[PDB]
Formats: sequence, structure tokens, C-alpha cells
Amino acid sequence: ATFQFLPDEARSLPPPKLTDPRLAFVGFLGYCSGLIDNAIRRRPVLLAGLHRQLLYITSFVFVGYYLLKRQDYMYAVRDHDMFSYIKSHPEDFPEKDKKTYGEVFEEFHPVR
Amino acid sequence: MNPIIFIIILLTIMLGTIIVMISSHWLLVWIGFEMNMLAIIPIMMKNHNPRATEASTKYFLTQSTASMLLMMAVIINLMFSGQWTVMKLFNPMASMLMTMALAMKLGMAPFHFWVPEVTQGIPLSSGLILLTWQKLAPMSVLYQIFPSINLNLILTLSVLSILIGGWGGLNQTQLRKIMAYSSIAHMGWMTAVLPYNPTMTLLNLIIYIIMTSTMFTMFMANSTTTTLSLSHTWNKTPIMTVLILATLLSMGGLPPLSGFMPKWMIIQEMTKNNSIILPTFMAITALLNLYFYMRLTYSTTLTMFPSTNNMKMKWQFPLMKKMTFLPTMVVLSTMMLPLTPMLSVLE
Amino acid sequence: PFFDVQKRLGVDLDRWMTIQSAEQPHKIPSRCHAFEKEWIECAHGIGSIRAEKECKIEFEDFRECLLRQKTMKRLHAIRRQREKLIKEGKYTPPP
Amino acid sequence: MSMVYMNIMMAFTVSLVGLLMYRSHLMSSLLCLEGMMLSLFVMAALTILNSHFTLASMMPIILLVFAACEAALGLSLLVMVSNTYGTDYVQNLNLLQ
Amino acid sequence: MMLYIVFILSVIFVMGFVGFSSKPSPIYGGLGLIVSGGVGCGIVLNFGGSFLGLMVFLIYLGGMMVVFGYTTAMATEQYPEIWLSNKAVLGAFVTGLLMEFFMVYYVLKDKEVEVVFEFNGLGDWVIYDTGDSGFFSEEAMGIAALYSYGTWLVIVTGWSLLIGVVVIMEITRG
Amino acid sequence: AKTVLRQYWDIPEGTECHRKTYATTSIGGAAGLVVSAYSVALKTPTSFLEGVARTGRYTFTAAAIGAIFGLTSCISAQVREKPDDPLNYLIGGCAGGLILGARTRSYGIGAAACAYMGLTAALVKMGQLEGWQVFAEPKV
Amino acid sequence: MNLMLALLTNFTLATLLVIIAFWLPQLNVYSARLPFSMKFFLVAITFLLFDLEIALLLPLPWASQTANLNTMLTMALFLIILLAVSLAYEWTQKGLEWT
Amino acid sequence: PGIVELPSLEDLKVQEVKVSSSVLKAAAHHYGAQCDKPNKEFMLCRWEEKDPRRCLEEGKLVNQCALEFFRQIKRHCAEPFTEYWTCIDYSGLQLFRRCRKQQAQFDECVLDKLGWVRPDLGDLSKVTKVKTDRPLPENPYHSRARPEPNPEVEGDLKPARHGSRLFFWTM
Ligand SMILES: CCCCCCCCCCCCCCCCCC(=O)OC[C@H](COP(=O)(O)OCCN)OC(=O)CCCCCCCCCCCCCCCCC
Ligand SMILES: CCCCCCCCCCCCO[C@@H]1O[C@H](CO)[C@@H](O[C@H]2O[C@H](CO)[C@@H](O)[C@H](O)[C@H]2O)[C@H](O)[C@H]1O
Ligand SMILES: CCCCCCCCCCCCO[C@@H]1O[C@H](CO)[C@@H](O[C@H]2O[C@H](CO)[C@@H](O)[C@H](O)[C@H]2O)[C@H](O)[C@H]1O
Ligand SMILES: CCCCCCCCCCCCO[C@@H]1O[C@H](CO)[C@@H](O[C@H]2O[C@H](CO)[C@@H](O)[C@H](O)[C@H]2O)[C@H](O)[C@H]1O
Ligand SMILES: N=C(N)NC(=N)NCCc1ccc(I)c(Cl)c1
Repeated sequence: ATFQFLPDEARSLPPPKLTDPRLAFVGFLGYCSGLIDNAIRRRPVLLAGLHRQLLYITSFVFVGYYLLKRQDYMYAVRDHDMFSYIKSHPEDFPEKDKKTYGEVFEEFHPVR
Repeated sequence: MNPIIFIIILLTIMLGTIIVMISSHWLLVWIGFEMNMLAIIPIMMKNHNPRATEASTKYFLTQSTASMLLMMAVIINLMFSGQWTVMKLFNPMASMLMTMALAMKLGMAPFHFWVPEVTQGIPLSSGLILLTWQKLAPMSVLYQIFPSINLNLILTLSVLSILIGGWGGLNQTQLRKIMAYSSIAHMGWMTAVLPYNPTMTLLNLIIYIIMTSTMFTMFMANSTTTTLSLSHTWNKTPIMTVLILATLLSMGGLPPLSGFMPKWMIIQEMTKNNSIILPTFMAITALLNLYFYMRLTYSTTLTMFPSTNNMKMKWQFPLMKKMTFLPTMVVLSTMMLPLTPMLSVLE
Repeated sequence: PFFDVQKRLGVDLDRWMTIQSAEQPHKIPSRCHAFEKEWIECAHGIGSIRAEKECKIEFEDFRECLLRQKTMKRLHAIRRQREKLIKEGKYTPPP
Repeated sequence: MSMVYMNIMMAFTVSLVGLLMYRSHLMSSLLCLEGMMLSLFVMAALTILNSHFTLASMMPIILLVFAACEAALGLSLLVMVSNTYGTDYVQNLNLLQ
Repeated sequence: MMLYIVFILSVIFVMGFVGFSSKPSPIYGGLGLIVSGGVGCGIVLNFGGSFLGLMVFLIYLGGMMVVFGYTTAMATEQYPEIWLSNKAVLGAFVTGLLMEFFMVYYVLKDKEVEVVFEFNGLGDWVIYDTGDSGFFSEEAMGIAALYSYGTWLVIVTGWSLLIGVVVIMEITRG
Repeated sequence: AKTVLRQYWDIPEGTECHRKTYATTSIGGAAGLVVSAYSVALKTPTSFLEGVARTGRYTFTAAAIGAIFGLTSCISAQVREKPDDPLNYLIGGCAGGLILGARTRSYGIGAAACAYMGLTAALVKMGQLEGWQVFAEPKV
Repeated sequence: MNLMLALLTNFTLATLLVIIAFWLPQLNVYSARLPFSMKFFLVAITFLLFDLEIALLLPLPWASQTANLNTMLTMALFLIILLAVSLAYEWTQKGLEWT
Repeated sequence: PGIVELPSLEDLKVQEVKVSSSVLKAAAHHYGAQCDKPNKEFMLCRWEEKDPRRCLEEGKLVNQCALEFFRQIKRHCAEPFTEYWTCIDYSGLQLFRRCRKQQAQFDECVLDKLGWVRPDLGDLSKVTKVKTDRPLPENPYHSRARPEPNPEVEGDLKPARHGSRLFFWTM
């Protein structure tokens, strides 16, 4: 599509798990923003405004979830494009015949 | 300024940029730049002093000259292709003019002389718009015309900007001039990678905007515009010195901070294209920037400068400036490296 | 566009003026309508890298209609040969 | 190209050089800026007219309108500069060195 | 010859630009631009641009250049320095005219000159459209189309002009 | 500038010494003019003759540096009979480095310029031999 | 040619009358800032900006021939209203005052 | 590039309609009604072929029908017609509305003598249909073959193999 965040084809891919380690890190970043908010305003860093701290985490997780989906979609699209091109141009990607090390000659460089 | 008028003028600045980014017609791109410039002058003038008047005048002449060159490129393109579509240009002479016009708008060296002076002459909040939002429109055009850009010209502009930005910042004690030369150096990295991978231009642009917005916001929170004024922050807001320390080290590209990611990803793209000397030269030259960021950290955070007696009065009053989005911006300015693969969202 | 809002919203903000072979008031054609039309159709959907080589013939014709540099060069050649011959008295223009 | 394009392109260059080679009066540079616009308008009109590209006929007008509004802003800054120092000389605008 | 009227006008056009680009007193620099503007209209008229040409007189000359002269009388000059009394202006003025003359002398003689780029000299009449017999002004049809095709152009242009009023009032308040 | 560099690189090494010096001097002399141009523009000379003196001063130094580099570098390859050896330009680079020290009357600057110019010139020959790209064409 | 002849005659005659006015037998043997208000500058700028909007309105007699009358009328009224809005803005901001 | 074929000078000769514009203006409404068939066949040819060299035969039949049209006015209505177009010819804009009296005399004469009816308002601007044996042009633009499209991509979108694969990242 054009100017679409998550085109319709992206729904074939599995969704990111809610226990994604990257999503947990994003949630952690949101928690840190909550603490720095208290610190710059000289509130008790850990206890002040738990309602505010809850929205910092939630906001980061919510936005982080969709950015993770787009990220995974774009890499899937990259792989999908690359394999199609290889399929359509077999002459540029020949299956070379591999030799064994008993057959291949490698120079020996003594360490002495 | 009336608060309603200020909002309307700010939206006109944004609308001028948006028109540039959604237009498929060169005339509408030119209109976007004209609209944007028209609305940015009042916010540079909003404190009515001779230095503000000088800055706005120097800004007007530079941007007006660039917009004339942009229109000249558009008409030459029309002569040789008979169309107005925003894309590659169809004449080498038009490409050079458009590239130079956009370099003038961005403030890249050697069209850089206005950026330190205009930034110094306008308030911190205006400087924040000048060095962040105003880069979006010229960069979005460069993103679309890069196939027709002369490679030697664009890389020469990039190398000179990294050199000029690095050397210029060493002699500065004014915080707005330091930011201005930091901007010039960072535009250089963005345009060096443009011929190879435009996505890394966008990545560097976004990360640069976040860190620059962080620094300007923290300067505004304390009303600091000089190195020595900033050296008093330890005896008022100790937390702010730590945030300033981390952000400056990030802007210096030190791992494992977010500001390493754009330099790292750009080096990767140019090496993939068998470009080794240029990335190596750029990385070494960027140590000049790291030096005068480190100097600020020394006077702000890692040492305690002398204070004044009247500072004790400030201890009794809370910090009442908005500091909007600062907790979010500072965290993104420093802690995003583990999420680097997310740069593909920009693809 | 950097952000293709026009295509995505299906709204025509400025595409109507981008080319001279688009719809015009009272179906007035541009002088190079057929040349631009041919070049656009050749180059459609294959990308500028391919188009610069595969649609070169159409673009060369289109550029000739736009600026007429070859045509003027040919007329300038016939004009040279006449006002030369006229001096050697070897030509007489018709009535 | 046609003869006229030679002189019209030359006029843009002359006014560009004039703009980049400042003298003293700020007004003199604003005139060179408006001379560049004049040659742009003439160059675009000639191209659009000769090619019979009908919908582009409004383009030179739009260029004139925005440029004049842009020239109005320039004149406003000139008077503010002149209200500060009593002249429009550009050598007074050196506080930010 | 009359067939070269456009080329003749474009030659005068350049001299007017040298006139004010060498930057005499802005009183005379304004005069040089007024003459160039009038000649610029003449060039546009001869390519069939009646409406566009008259906009130069009405808007560029009768509007913008009047305000330029008006502002010059207030904030720039009231009396002018003797024209060409400065060495730099005269040097630039003489430099431009000679460059212009050498361009014109060679193109006329050869019917083509190579000033950086290749230019023909046969006449501008040679590139003109040959067949025309519509019962309307095509140039007028295009400009009228601004209100039926250019809804977007009207909105942004209308908005910018309103902003110009707001901005200039902010700038000048002090 | 492409054309001037082409004739220099067109000629082999250690042959036609007088042609190499002409090329290197022309390259260097032009650089002194570019440096002079920005200098007078951004630092207005006191008088018209003062600007001419500055222009000649810079241009002479730049031409002299390039002249010596080409002369010294092409003789070294000639005497040593090693056309394709980076060390030749290492000698050529330092020679031009010393001239700068003389023109600036600073033995310290001469030693500094010798090393930086010497290494730079040597790296330029290695890149020529092995096809190092400075402004690489995009490929991927 | 006719129009150029007309213009030449009008201004040539004007030139002749001006010179003979200056010449006749007399039978004799023996750069700064004006103290002028910023308001007058604002009149000129205001005229200019309105003059630019009048330029956009001049095509209206031709535009009324379009078959897209609904769009034509909406944009025509839109342009005039915004011109009225800028007049209202100047008015309320004391921009049309002389005291 | 080749040589531009052009018809011979004698392939273009024909009897021209050598009457002034006010004569054609006065006869236009009856002319459009009487000579519609060859006229529309010619205009169909021009807009289909886009080549004046290809419609020369039909262009000639346009003149013949017009000369026959005017020879028929000269044979029956010469004096009412001369009065009419002489009134048209007097006006600087050749206005119809100044000559309704003379128009009626000419209109009555052709109707009585030739059964000619003046087309009503709107008729002559109708789009009509034309029968032509001329084959429909195949490649009027003389366009080459279009470049083949890029190999279209079709398949099932699978997760990226081992994630981003960026340096050390596992996802
Ligand atoms: C996880 C993946 C990302 C990995 C990258 C690294 C991320 C870490 C960077 C996060 C961004 C910076 C935020 C750090 C939070 C700092 C908060 C803190 O620790 O306390 C600050 C401290 C408290 O001051 P205050 O609250 O005003 O009053 C104290 C009275 N109890 O203030 C003070 O008392 C001032 C103390 C003097 C200043 C000492 C300076 C040296 C310590 C600096 C540590 C932070 C350095 C950050 C650089 C990264 C470290 C690896
Ligand atoms: C929405 C999600 C939010 C997740 C938040 C999860 C943690 C929330 C903790 C809330 C309670 C914090 O409560 C606060 O904690 C600290 C230490 O724990 C205490 O204060 C502390 O001061 C010093 C250390 O600085 C020590 O003497 C001791 O550790 C303790 O007294 C405060 O007396 C208490 O008010
Ligand atoms: C500062 C204010 C900002 C407000 C921004 C508001 C956005 C305004 C959107 C204007 C464009 C609306 O969308 C556009 O409108 C015009 C007229 O209706 C239509 O245009 C129509 O008129 C002519 C007639 O042929 C042609 O352009 C086209 O054939 C026809 O569709 C477009 O088909 C439609 O895409
Ligand atoms: C402290 C370090 C300072 C920076 C050091 C930077 C070193 C940079 C090396 C410059 C690039 C290498 O040098 C450059 O290589 C390319 C080959 O690809 C050469 O390219 C040329 O060589 C051949 C020689 O036959 C010529 O015919 C032809 O003109 C061209 O191919 C350049 O003539 C050479 O100048
Ligand atoms: N111009 C460049 N060299 N860079 C570039 N954007 N290449 C396109 C290749 C690419 C890379 C990553 C992804 I995810 C996708 Cl989908 C496609």
C-alpha cells in the first residue's frame, strides 16, 4: 500500500507475543520515564503519582507493540522480496557444486 | 504575542512543512517553503530587540535567496521535461541549483554562516524549532530527488559540514552557538548516507531531532544560555545535570547510548558500498564534536563550579516550566540502542 | 510525495497540474501532448532506472518537441546554404 | 535553445550576482531579490505559453502573489532595522558575530 | 527587424537588470526595475500572454514596486546620489553592458551563439504554434480554471495571504 | 579539476618529470587561489594591493608545495627504478611538507607537515594501486 | 503596431510639451528615516496584500462560465471572506487607527 | 530517422470555396444542415487518423459538397442571400441579431424553393454518429511495443527467517 502503517497483508504474520522481550524493554523504558518525571519535579521518585506511572508504562507498551508489528512486517517483506528475486533470476544465483576439504587445496603457513 | 495568534502561527509553520511532504507538484513544494518561512519570522522577532531583528533579517535573506534558486531549478526542469512532478530532476543544471538551494536552507557548509548567528539571536524556544522542525521539509525533498543528485557535490557538502561543525564548536561558550555547530555537523552525516541508503538519513534525522529537542528543553527549564549559567545547575537541580550528562554523551555517539546508532548504521551502509575512507574520516572528525560535548559535561556535571550567594533564594521555589515530553525524550535520547533493529519501520 | 496522503485518501490536491497531457479546460491540448503521452505510457510502472534506458526513444522525441533543438539546427543549416548560394548566384527563390 | 532564454537566463544571473555582491543599502538587495523573481516569472510564462500547457497558466500568477507577500515581509524587516539604526545599511547588522 | 522584437526586448530586459543590479541609489535601482518590469510585460505579451502581461503592470509595477518606492522614500533614501558617481557601480554597469553587447553582437552575426550553453539566433518566431482558431483565449481558460481545478491552490494561497497580514502586524508592533 | 588530475595520472611514474611538475604545480597553484578567494572574501584586506599581496603569498606557497611534491616524487621513482611504490610519494609528500615549514618559518610546523603530508601522499598511491574509492559510487 | 504607435505618440508629445515648457526666450541679459509614522508604512503594506488578493479575484468573470459552478462559487466566496477576515483582524488590532 | 512522406502538389489541387467569412457566416446554419454527412465523415477521419495526409480524399469531398451547396443558392436564392450576408458583413462582429429581417427573407426563400429548414438552437452542436467503410485505425500513435512489466511478486508472507539478522540481534 501507500502511506499505510500496517497494510492488510501484514495480518498473515503471527502477532508479537505480549511477553515479547523487546516489549518488556519498552515497558521498562516507560517506567524509567515515569521516575525521571518525578525527579525533575522533586516528587518522591518511587511513590509519587502511581496513576501517572501506570500510564507511562501503558503508553510505551501500547506504542511499542505496534512499532514491533511494523518492524516484523518490514523484515518479512524484505525476505519475501529477496526470495522472489532469487527465484525469478536463477542464472544470477547458481547452485555451485561444493567440494570437500580433502579435494580443495589450501596453502599451509607454519607458525614457527 | 496573543496566545491564540501564537498557536495559529505555529500551525502555519507546521502546515507549510506538511505541504512540502505531501505535495507531488513542485509549485506546491515551493509554496510550502514560502508559507513556512512567512510564519517562522514572527517567532524569531517575538522579543523585539536588535539582535532578534538582525537574526530574522539574516534568516529572511538566506531563505529567500534559496527559495529563488529552488524556483529556478523547478523552471529549468519544466523546460527540459515539460512536467512538475516532484521526483528526480531531468537536467543536471537544475539538480545542482536545487541541491544548493536545499543545502542553503539546511545550513550545510559552506552555506552555514547563518545558522550560528540566527540561533544565537533568537530565544531558546525559537532555536528549538529552527534546528529541528525546519530540517524536515528540506530533508524530505532531498529524500525524493537523490537519484539525480551529483554524488561529488553532495559528499563534498557532507564532508565540509562535518569539518566546519566540528571545528566551529570548539571555540564556543554560548549554548545556542554550540547547538548550531552541532546541527551543522549532524546534517553532514545525514546527507553523506543519502546517496547510499535514504532510510539511514531518516534514522539519523529522527534521532538527531530527539536529542536536540532534549537539550533545548533542558536549557529552557533552567533559562541557561551560556556555559557558566549552565554550570550553576548542580546547585539547583542536581538531577538535570545527570540528564544533561547522559544526553551529551549520546550526542557524542558513545556506546551504548542512542546517539551511537545513527553513526553505526551509517558506517555500515557506506562500507557495504566499498566506501571505507569516507566513513573512517567522518568518524574520526566526529571526535571534535565529542570534545566540546565533554567540556560541557565537565563544567556542568562532573565538577562543581563556584556558586553565588543569591542562589540560596532559588532553593525555595519549585521548577514551574512545562518541560513538555522531557522525561520521554531523555529516555529515548539515551536508551534506544537495544531497539536498533526497529529502524526498519522507516523502510 | 514523501507522505502520499493524496493517493491514500483518494483526494487530488495537485496531481491535476503535474503533467500537460492531463485533463485541460475545454480539452485544449498542449503542443507536445502526443509525445508526453507516449513517453509516460512507455515508462509507466517500470521505474526510472529501467525507464532511462528502455524509454529513451520516447523521451528523446518528447524532448525534441519541447525544445525543438534538432529542428532549429536543420533549418539553420538550410538557411546557411541558401544565403550562401544566393551570393554565388547559383539559386533563385521561387515567386 | 531560443534566443530569449539566453537573455532571460542572463537576467536571473545578473540579479543573483547583484544580490550576492552586497553594497550598503538593504533595500538594494531586496531589489535584486525582486529582480530575480521578475525573470523567473517571465521565464515561466514564456515556457508555459509557448508549450500551450493551459492549466499551468495560473502558475506565474501564484508565483507573483507569494513573492510579493514575501517581499512585503522583507520590507517590514527593513523598516524595523531602519527604526533601530536610522539607516538600512547592512554593516549595522553585525551584533551576532 | 520587427521579427526580432522579442529578442530586442530581452536585450533591453538585461540592460535594465544590469542597471539596478550594479546597485546605484535604490531610487534609481527601483527605476531600473520598473523599466525591466515593463519590458518583461512586453516579452510576455508577444507570446500571447495578454492577461499575464497586464498582471505585471497591475501587481508587480502598480503594487509591489509602488510599495518599494514608498518604503524607500521613508526608510532608505530621500535624495539620490549622483548616478554612476561611485566607481563600483559604474564598473559593474560597464562590465554588464559590454558582456551583454558581446553576447548580442555574436548571436546576430552567426544566428547562433554559445554562451556556456548553445543558443539559436534564427528568431523566436520559429518556435511558435502554427495552427490556431479556437474561439477563446487559452491563457484565459487556464487562469479561470484556478477556481474549478485549483481548490487546493486557492486554500493555501488564501491562507498565506491572511497570515501575511497577521505576521506583518506582529513584526512591526515592537 | 578532473582534467588536470587525468593528465597527471595518465602519465606513467618516473617518466617525463617536467610534465608531472607542471601538473602538480597546476593542481597546487589552483588550490592556493581557492584558499585566497575565500580569505579575501571573509577577511577583507586593508587595501586592494594588500589583497593582491595576500593572494600571491598563498598561491605561491601552494604552487611551490605541489611543484616540489611532483618534482621530488618523480625523481625518486626515477632514481630508485620503482614506478609503483608508495614510498616515492612519501618522500614527495614530506618535501612539500618542509616547504610549508619554511614559508611559515616554523621548524615545528615543517616537521608536522612533513609527517601529515608524507603519509597522505603515500596513502594516495596505495589507493591508486588498489582502487580505493573516496567518493564511492552506490552499488547496493 | 497601432498600440505601440499610440503609446509612443502619447509619451513623445508629453516629452515635447515638457521641454518647450522648460525652454523659452526670457529676454534677460543678467538617506535615513523620515519623521513619518509607521502607520503610513502599514497602509502601503495593507494595500499590497489586498492588491494581491484582488489579483486572485480578477479571473472571476471567466470562472463563472465553468460547469463546476458549485466548486467555483464556494472558492470565490471563500477568498472574499478571508479578505474580509484580514480586514476584521486589522480593524480589531487597532491597525486602521491614526491616534 | 526517415523521410517525411508528403503528397504531391497536384494531389492537393481542388476547387476552393472562394467566398468571404460573412458569406460563410450567413450560410452556416443551412450549410451545416445540408452538408452534414461528408462533413462528419471528414471530421471522423481527422480525429481517428490524427494525420492530415490520411484524410485528403475526404477533405476533397467536403469542398465538392460546399461548392454544390453554394451553386444551389446561386441558382434559386441569389438576391435574398446577397442582401443577408451584406448585412452580416457590415457588422464589425458579424452579428446575427442585427439582420433578423434579412435572415427571414433568405430563410423563406430556401424553404420555399429548396425545402431547406434552418436547424434549431442546439442542433448543430449535437454529437452524431457516422457510417464509414474506412477501417478503424490500429496504431494511430505509431507507438512501439511497451516495456514488459517487472516480475510481479505473489506468495505467502512468512516471518522473516531468524528475524532482522542485524549484527547480533536474535529477533
Ligand atoms: C538499558 C539500555 C540503555 C543503556 C544505556 C545507559 C542508559 C543510562 C542513561 C539513562 C539516562 C540518564 C538518567 C540517569 C538517572 C539519574 C538519576 C540519579 O541517579 O540520581 C540523580 C541524582 C539525584 O539528585 P536529586 O534527586 O536532585 O537530589 C538527591 C537527593 N537525594 O543527582 C545527583 O545527585 C547529582 C550527582 C552528581 C553527578 C554525578 C555524575 C556521575 C553519575 C552519572 C551517572 C549517569 C551517567 C549516564 C551515562 C550512562 C551510564 C552507563
Ligand atoms: C503503575 C506501576 C508502578 C510500579 C511501582 C512499583 C514500586 C512502587 C513503590 C511505591 C512505594 C515507595 O515508597 C517509598 O519507598 C522508599 C524506599 O522503598 C521509602 O524511602 C526510603 O528512603 C531511604 C532510601 O532512599 C531509606 O531510608 C529507605 O529505603 C526508605 O526509608 C519511602 O519511605 C517510601 O514512601
Ligand atoms: C489552511 C486551511 C487548510 C484546510 C485544508 C482542507 C483540504 C481541502 C481539500 C481540497 C481538495 C478536495 O478534493 C478535490 O476537490 C476538487 C474540487 O472539489 C476536485 O476537482 C474537481 O474539479 C475539477 C473539474 O474537473 C478537476 O480538478 C477534477 O476533474 C474534479 O474532480 C477533486 O476531484 C478533489 O480531489
Ligand atoms: C591522514 C590521511 C589523510 C587522508 C588520506 C586519504 C587517502 C585517499 C586515497 C585517494 C583515492 C586513491 O587515489 C585514486 O585512486 C583511483 C583509482 O581508483 C585513481 O583513478 C585514476 O587512476 C588511473 C591511473 O591509470 C587513471 O587512468 C584514471 O584517471 C583513474 O582510474 C586516482 O588517480 C587516484 O587519485
Ligand atoms: N537504498 C538503499 N541502499 N537502502 C534500501 N532502503 N534498500 C532497500 C532494501 C531493503 C532493506 C531493508 C528492508 I526491511 C527492505 Cl523491505 C528493503
